[PDB]
Amino acid sequence: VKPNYALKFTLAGHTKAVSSVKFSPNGEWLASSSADKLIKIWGAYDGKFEKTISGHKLGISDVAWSSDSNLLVSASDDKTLKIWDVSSGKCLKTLKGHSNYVFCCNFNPQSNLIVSGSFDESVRIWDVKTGKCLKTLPAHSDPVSAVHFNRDGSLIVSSSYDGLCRIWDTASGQCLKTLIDNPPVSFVKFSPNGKYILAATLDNTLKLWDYSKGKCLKTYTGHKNEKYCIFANFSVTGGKWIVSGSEDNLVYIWNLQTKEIVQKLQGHTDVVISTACHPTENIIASAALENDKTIKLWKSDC
Ligand SMILES: CS(=O)(=O)c1cc(NS(=O)(=O)c2cc(Br)ccc2O)cc(S(F)(F)(F)(F)F)c1
Repeated sequence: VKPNYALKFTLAGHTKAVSSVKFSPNGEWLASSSADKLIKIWGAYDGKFEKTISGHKLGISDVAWSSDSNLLVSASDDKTLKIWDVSSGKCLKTLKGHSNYVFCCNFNPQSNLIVSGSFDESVRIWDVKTGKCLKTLPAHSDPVSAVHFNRDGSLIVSSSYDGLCRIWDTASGQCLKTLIDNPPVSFVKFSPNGKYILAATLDNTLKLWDYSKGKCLKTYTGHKNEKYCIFANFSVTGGKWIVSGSEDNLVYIWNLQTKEIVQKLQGHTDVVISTACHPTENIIASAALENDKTIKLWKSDC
């Protein structure tokens, strides 16, 4: 069994490299962030540009949605995060504390907390309602490349160019596990069931780990990833797929269990820096760097 993803829309508008794309939890919207300091909102099913959200002073590396699809958080080189009301475009809060670029961000499932990681090598946990920093974790010894809450928010996983992945107890901020040769870890996230973590390293390798056992369950290879923080995803709506961008301008799709490449999506004209999987439909969003600057939407039958 193989997917048959086909190009449906090319979304243009960002004026610099795109950095991240995320589908709203209710499936209705795609949000994109860019080095052009802008967030853009697009319709997930017709590709129609909806709006631009501006306010950050420098480029944006990441955006994430609240669970009710009403709020966005953005992480910027201006050392802040911003909480936005998607409906109004208004900045509700500016999260200040990091001493250097904020690279990654995420709400917890409750969406009362935000987790952030920064070039300043720290992970921060923030109160959505007040905008106050609740905890600062001395998480890593190099820039933090990704932060992600597990299925119920009990745990955070972080990745860093220092070569480490770490599991943190959200409530206490204590490091429960450190996964340890150490190529830079450019991305990480929890699996759908919360038992595994998917980590990308800058040696063209994706790895599925049982972090409790410290055992590598799966390895996915064949793509190019030696430089950039490139998101990876679990595709849960049809076939069980792993999806990632690549520095050879392609979208790679692997069979979760067999690790075989089942599809490569051709079309972008620069590094595919970010991919996202729609929560209910077999739809992928892909986004590329500044020779391209577009987002593409792809649809599969399975
Ligand atoms: C038995 S299975 O085929 O259902 C299976 C489920 C998981 N669980 S998971 O990664 O969280 C996950 C991924 C995706 Br995509 C969709 C749903 C989902 O639950 C992991 C594996 S493994 F990859 F660990 F054993 F090596 F093959 C196998």
